Amino acid sequence: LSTASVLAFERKLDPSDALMSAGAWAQRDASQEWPAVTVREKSQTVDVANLPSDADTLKVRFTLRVLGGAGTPSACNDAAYRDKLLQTVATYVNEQGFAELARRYAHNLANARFLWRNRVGAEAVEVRINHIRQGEVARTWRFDALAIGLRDFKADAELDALAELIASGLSGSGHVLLEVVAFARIGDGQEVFPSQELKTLYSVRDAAAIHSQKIGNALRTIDTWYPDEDGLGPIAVEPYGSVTSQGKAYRQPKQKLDFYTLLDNWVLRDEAPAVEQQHYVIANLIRGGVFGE
Amino acid sequence: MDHYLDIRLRPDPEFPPAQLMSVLFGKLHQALVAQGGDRIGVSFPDLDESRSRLGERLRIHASADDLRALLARPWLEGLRDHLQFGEPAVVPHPTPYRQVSRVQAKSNPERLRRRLMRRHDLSEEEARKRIPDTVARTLDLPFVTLRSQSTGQHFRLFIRHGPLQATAEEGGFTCYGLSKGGFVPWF
Repeated sequence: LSTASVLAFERKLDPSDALMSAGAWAQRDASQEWPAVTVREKSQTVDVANLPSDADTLKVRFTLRVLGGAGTPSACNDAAYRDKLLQTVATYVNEQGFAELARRYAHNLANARFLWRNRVGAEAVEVRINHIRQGEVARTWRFDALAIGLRDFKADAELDALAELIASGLSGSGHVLLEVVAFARIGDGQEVFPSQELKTLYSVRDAAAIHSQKIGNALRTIDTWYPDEDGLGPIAVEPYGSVTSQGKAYRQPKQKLDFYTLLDNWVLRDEAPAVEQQHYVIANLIRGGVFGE
Repeated sequence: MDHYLDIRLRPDPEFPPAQLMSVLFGKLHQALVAQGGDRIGVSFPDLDESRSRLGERLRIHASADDLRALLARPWLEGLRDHLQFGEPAVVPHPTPYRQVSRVQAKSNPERLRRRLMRRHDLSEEEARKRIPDTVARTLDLPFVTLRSQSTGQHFRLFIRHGPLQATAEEGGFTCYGLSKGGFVPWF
């Protein structure tokens, strides 16, 4: 028994694109007619986007979908490897649910890390999460992102309710569609940070915005299981876990922490690793990619 | 000065530490323009002049009351999880003294072109033949990229640490807190 030559996994947990609109505080629950940040070109030639003169808060809107069925690949060659992988993920999902993963994901969703440069230096930030079952909204969460730091995944009651909703999604028992709104008290006349193109700011039609993959790379920053050090915090879960800013390869394959090594020891060599490594493995399977030759 | 404070930056992978020292420098500049004062100096004990790097630790120089006024303001909000703090210490003895300086040069002379034509109102060919582009000087000083609040622009502000002296005399520090005569203990 060996691996398939090609193997690809469609992603679950699909974000949207996050457009930015502006308004002043205390209309945090009257935010329906807020105009958006338009981008302007000043002077080489440099595009620039600024907050309006009489507004200190930013409305960030995107949408989440949870799909489920994360063990099935989208393309596979030989059936023995596929059925071995399916029974392996069956033993994983029936030993333990998605509860630790959904807990870490709702923890990362509660604090507004998805404003990357747009979080630090803010007065007050707060998120507001709506479950939309039918065309109307069915439930509501509320978290202050300043309460939850960027250093640890904590515990809370409403966070646990969000986590069981996410684990209900990942188990395949229901459909999850979530509207995520964020507010951020920063001040007036400051520069906003949308995505940079290849210099121009990324824009939806007359409105600056955020790429979907930036939101996705934010939302999967749960890898707290690096082998060398762990005072670095959480990592965007990736095989050959690395970082484009710091520039170093954690879980390097000279060590036995590389994702493919854990995979072919679990599936082929039949040596099940530690449980947090199994959580990292299922997180990478949630992320998706190209696996094979 | 008489008292110093070393705050240590937290090891951050998802933001490179030059950006954290940039936003810390911007926080210090807006703090000094908010509170004022002329006897507030800066020092960085981990200067590597060979790679033109500033390091991981920075040191402010003020009195005790200015120090505990600086720790009693909301400029520390939002980034307590992003760096570590220090304690109001006495300077050891003896310690040598040096400088901190922002050295700018005529790095691309189009500013000199526009200033010379706003003053002289001559032809552009006169500004082309008067001073060439070889007046661009190159600097091996550590630099820090700061934005602005009014005229928003990323610019590298160089850091020059002066020679090692022995006695500190009277001198001030500007709104950027660099040495304009005021000396700081290097240790």
